[PDB]
Parts: sequence; C-alpha cells; structure tokens
Amino acid sequence: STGSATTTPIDSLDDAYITPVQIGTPAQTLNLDFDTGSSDLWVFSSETTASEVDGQTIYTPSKSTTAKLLSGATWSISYGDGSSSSGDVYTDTVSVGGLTVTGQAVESAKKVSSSFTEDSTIDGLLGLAFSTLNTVSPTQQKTFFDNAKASLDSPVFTADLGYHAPGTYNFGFIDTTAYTGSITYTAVSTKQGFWEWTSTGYAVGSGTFKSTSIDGIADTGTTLLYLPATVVSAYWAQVSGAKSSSSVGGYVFPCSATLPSFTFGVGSARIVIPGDYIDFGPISTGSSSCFGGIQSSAGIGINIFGDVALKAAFVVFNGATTPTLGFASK
Ligand SMILES: O=C(CNCCc1c[nH]c2ccccc12)Nc1scc(-c2ccccc2)c1C(=O)NCc1ccccc1
Repeated sequence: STGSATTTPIDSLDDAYITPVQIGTPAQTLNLDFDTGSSDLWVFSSETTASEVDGQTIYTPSKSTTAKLLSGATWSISYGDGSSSSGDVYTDTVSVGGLTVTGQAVESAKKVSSSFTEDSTIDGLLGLAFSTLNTVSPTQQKTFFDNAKASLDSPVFTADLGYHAPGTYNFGFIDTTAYTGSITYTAVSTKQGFWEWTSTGYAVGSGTFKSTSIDGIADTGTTLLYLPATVVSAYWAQVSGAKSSSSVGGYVFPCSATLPSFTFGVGSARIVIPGDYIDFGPISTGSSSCFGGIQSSAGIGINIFGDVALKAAFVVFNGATTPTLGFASK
C-alpha cells in the first residue's frame, strides 16, 4: 500500500504545516502537524477542557463506531518551548492520503497549553519519530508509520515541504518526479528516538564550504534551523546590521536586508537554502527588525534541521531495519 497527502503552511511565514487526517468511522477529518521530532498522535477532542479549545476541529470518539477506549492508558508530553498536552487514549482507524491503519492509538487531549489553544489551525500532532519516544503509559504505543510499515510497498515516508506553498507527505514510495538529480543517503542514529544524522558541513552565501561534522535531527515539527553558535555567527556576520537580541530571543536583522543563502552538506552532496527562506518577518507588527530563520542551538542540547532546512529538499525517511535519511535538491 501507499498514501499521499498535501501539507499546507498554516500562515504566510510557514510557521508550521498541516495535513488532513481521517480518524474514525464515519471519518472525522482533522488537520494535524506531522512531526518527525515526536512520536505521539494527539488531537483536540470532545474531552478537551472547553476553555482550552479556540477554533480547532475536535475528535469525538463517541461518534466513531470503530473507536475503543484503551483502558487505563494515559499520555503526557511537553516540548522545548514549554508547551504541553495530556489526556487519555483511544484506538481507532486512521487514514492519511488513502493509507489506512486500523487500531492506531489516538491520544485524546484533556488538557493543552496556551500555545496550542492559540493556534486555531492545528488540530493536533502526528508523530513520526521512533516509537521509543511515545509517551503512552503504561503500554507504549506505535506511531502511524510503524503501524503502517509492513503494509507499505516500501518502508519509507517522504517529506516535500513547500516554501510559502503546499507540499506533500508520501508513504510507501519515492516519487521520482519530485526532486532533481540524485538522492544522497546518510546514516541515522536512533539512540535518542530521533532521525539523527550528521551533516558534513556548511557554506554561507557564495562562501567556501567548511567541512565539519554537525550532528542534528531531521525535524518537520520545528520551524527554524538551530545550529551551533559558531555556524550561526558566521551566517549572521554576512548580514549588515544583524545582531543577537536577548530581549527578542535570537538573531534579528534589518527588514531592508537581502539575506544570503545557507548550504548544508549531506555526504558529498549540498542542499542550498535560499536567503528568502531565512526571513521570518517583523518581530512585532510594523517593526523594521526581522526575525532570523537560522538560530543558535546552544541552549537546546541538540542541533535541529527544522522546516527552514527541510523545505529546501526532498527528504526520505527510510524506516528499513537499519534506518537512513535521504536528501535531494528539488
Ligand atoms: O519537539 C520537537 C518537535 N515537536 C514540536 C512540537 C511543538 C512545540 N510547540 C509547537 C507549536 C506549534 C506546533 C508544534 C509545536 N522537536 C524538538 S527536539 C528538541 C527540542 C527542544 C528541546 C529543548 C529546547 C528547545 C527545543 C524540540 C522542540 O521543542 N522543537 C520546537 C522548538 C524549537 C525551538 C524553540 C522552541 C521549541
């Protein structure tokens, strides 16, 4: 089997992408944020504290003839911004772009933090990191991809995120029309639960390429590119008037600037992120100070190849017995 679904930016900045997901019988369609940096499929629901729902579409398990309460199971997650959600668990039929998994754990939120409440366009998350990170207790659950894998024509999914435009998530096949040249594959470590790999270096603009190993994760659920302070300083040094602002929370630059591209290595191959991808707009409405899309990972503890990086590529998440990652230009 295979599936194919369009993923759509939630706003003009590409702050996140949402993909429609069918849950239950009759289908309930929710717009989920596909997240290769976590492993829980959690949704706004009929159980969510009413004051914490502000425009989201909710999953109502009582209206699904295939929903079953996973007795005694609970879940609780928090992320690096200090956002969180928690609740109980149903199993139900979940379909993505024509690919159906029966018996998928659907984590129904009883509580969500303010950041999620305020994002009316995101109805939940669909995790695609390794199932070792799933938070359900006392019986850990498998991700959608893990449940689908053995049914897929090939044990892969691909992320083809657009820049200010829709893109695609495919399951079970590689669309050879969606990229240019070749896919370069690189090794993955699953030890932290993530699609963790090592970039071979970087370049700023038309600058010479620096060969250096940069370990990080391929994370569709993180907006920006978080890299070591040395690398990030070298980038912003090529932007007149750019500075790191502790009051704003990172590197800012004059909105009148033209940003240089950023290149990262994949083996002997190179992926170029155009400068426009690195512009995240005014720090506040009407400001002439713009927020940068490349930021330091120094307080995080891991480097994160988020959407700013991934949207410059066609990315293969290869879930074979030894997983790997593939990158192609497009
Ligand atoms: O959690 C994910 C992917 N799920 C995102 C869900 C989500 C969290 N608010 C959301 C809001 C909307 C949609 C999805 C999400 N990736 C990872 S691995 C390590 C960190 C981390 C650890 C410590 C410190 C910082 C990052 C994160 C992280 O928190 N990224 C987002 C971020 C990146 C930079 C700064 C803050 C948060």
